[PDB]
Amino acid sequence: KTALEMVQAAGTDRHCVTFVLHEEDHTLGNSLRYMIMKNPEVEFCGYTTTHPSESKINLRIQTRGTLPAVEPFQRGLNELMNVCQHVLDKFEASIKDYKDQKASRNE
Amino acid sequence: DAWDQDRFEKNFRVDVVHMDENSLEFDMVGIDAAIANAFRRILLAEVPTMAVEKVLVYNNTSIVQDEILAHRLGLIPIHADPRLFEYRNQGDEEGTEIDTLQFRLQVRCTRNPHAAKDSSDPNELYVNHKVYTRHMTWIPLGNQADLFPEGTIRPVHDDILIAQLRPGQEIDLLMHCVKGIGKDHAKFSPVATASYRLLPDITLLEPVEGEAAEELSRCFSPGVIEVQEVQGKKVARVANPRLDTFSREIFRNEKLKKVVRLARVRDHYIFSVESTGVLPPDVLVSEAIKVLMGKCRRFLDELDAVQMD
Amino acid sequence: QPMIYICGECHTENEIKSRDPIRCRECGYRIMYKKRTKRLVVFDAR
Amino acid sequence: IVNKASWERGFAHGSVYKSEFIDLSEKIKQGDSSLVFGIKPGDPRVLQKLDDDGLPFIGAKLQYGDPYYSYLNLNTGESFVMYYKSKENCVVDNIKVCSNDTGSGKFKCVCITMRVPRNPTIGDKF
Amino acid sequence: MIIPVRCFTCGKIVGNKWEAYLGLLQAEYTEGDALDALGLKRYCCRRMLLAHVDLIEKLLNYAP
Ligand SMILES: [Zn+2]
Ligand SMILES: [Zn+2]
Repeated sequence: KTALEMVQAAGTDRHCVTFVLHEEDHTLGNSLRYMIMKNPEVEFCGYTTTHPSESKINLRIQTRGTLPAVEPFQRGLNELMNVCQHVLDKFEASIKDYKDQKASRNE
Repeated sequence: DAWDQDRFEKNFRVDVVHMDENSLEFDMVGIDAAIANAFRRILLAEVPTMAVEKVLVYNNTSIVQDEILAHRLGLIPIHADPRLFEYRNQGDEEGTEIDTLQFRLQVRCTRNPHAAKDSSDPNELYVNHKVYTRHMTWIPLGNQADLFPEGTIRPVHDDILIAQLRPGQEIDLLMHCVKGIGKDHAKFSPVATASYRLLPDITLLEPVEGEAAEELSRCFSPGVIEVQEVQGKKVARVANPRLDTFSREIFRNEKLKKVVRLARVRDHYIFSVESTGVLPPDVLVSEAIKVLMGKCRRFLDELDAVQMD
Repeated sequence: QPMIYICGECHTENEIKSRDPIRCRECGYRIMYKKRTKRLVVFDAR
Repeated sequence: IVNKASWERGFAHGSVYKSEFIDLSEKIKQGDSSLVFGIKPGDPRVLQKLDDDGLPFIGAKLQYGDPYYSYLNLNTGESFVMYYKSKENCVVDNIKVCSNDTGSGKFKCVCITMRVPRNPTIGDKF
Repeated sequence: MIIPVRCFTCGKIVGNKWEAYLGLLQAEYTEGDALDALGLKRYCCRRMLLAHVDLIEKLLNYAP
């Protein structure tokens, strides 16, 4: 019933793990790939969809300098939430400053 | 370079250009293509709506069939707010107050007695011969008469030609609206089309004068290059490079493909969100930003449930 | 009721019982369609 | 490659109209030629799936293994049944009852016309 | 047969623009101005209403 699997490199290596994100596509995995690549503790972050008939993405996160790849994945999720909350705030504050000039101009 | 959050909270701005009913056009300065495409692709296929799923016929004695009528009804925008409703749980044909809506399209067609002498105009000869979408009686079920006003659960347009009838010919069906996203079936998509484009910059590398400026003003879309007089000569300058359709017609001209540098401006998108009317376009974009967040919340919840330590 | 049938050219509701000559009882045209009644068929809108 | 949304909105939707001309003396032939379409009252095979005269309903969806017509030898009463032996899902569209060239033929010829929807699936050619 | 409720390419409701397009062509507009003045700006939306053979006014003549 869960919707994230983690597939290690050799059962012991925790730097490379390929996250299998169930019920996603290039909507999330292209913007996660954008955030995790902004982390200088990542040698390699890329994604692929497994097969278009399927509904999951593979996400290879490959960390240099002794970190597990759960930390760039969590940081790239929170660091995308903190993009979208701010985009939501500056969008709900420019719709409001447009309705407050459509109305309060000549009416 | 790393992700400076105060470089994003300093160089991001949404500039709304034109917003009215069932349309919106705005900017997003300073955002890369991987988040902008995520917003576009959640507007088209992941922001949910209500749409007709099951049709219950009795006496479809019409030329429009029993199947094409049902598919044609499913593509009709229903003006119920999606967020008040849940997904109908699977394997449940009968619905309840939370999941389903019901309409009823009951139209008979009978000959017109009056105002019909020696004419052939069809409105004067028949009554109910164009089944429009204002013929859908909302049959409220359970306790939905109290949650919603009299005349809010409604087809959006009320001018859509469903069928076309003749005397004797009847439609008596009943519908069941459900909730879904625009990936299960594209009758659930709330947007006409949501799309973005970069902002063009047109740079005159050389001062154009005289008979070449009027040639340059017609190689772009009407509105871009204005040709105004400055001491006897007709110089040309750029003016609203946003209007340029980027058709590259100036690179067909040999004398003037060396006096423009037609390119684009990085990360200066211009969206355009046209709704089908189910929700206004400023709530579709907010409920497109608020679905990418939920996709990011669900996976952090999964990681919190996986590791205990 | 018996099953209503409709003639092709004069449109009379003829009620063909199973033991008669099939013909329309006004004009006599031989092809006779069948009348659609009320029953529930469920079609998906997909 | 076809856009899926455009397919779901109605791009090249169609139909195909199977029409089976059923006679009960050119195909089924044992003796006395008393084969009229009919039901015996109280037959579990045709309960609420065929009409009260032996032909199917109009608008009724049919699948593989549904009753399709039921006819009645009037000499004894032994009503038979025949089942819909095709693969695809069909909808009964109109049912024309045909006499002979005079107009005194007995109720033993019919020509059931059936819609089959047949949208673009993968493997259909443009 | 009858006008589609939505344009095939992008899902714009064009299914309400058939009577108010015959009404503009009966009132002497050109088709290059009876489509812009209905708000069909993309050439996939214009396509649905310009090249449409409404083949149900010919099919209802065969009516009981
Ligand atoms: Zn007759
Ligand atoms: Zn279109």
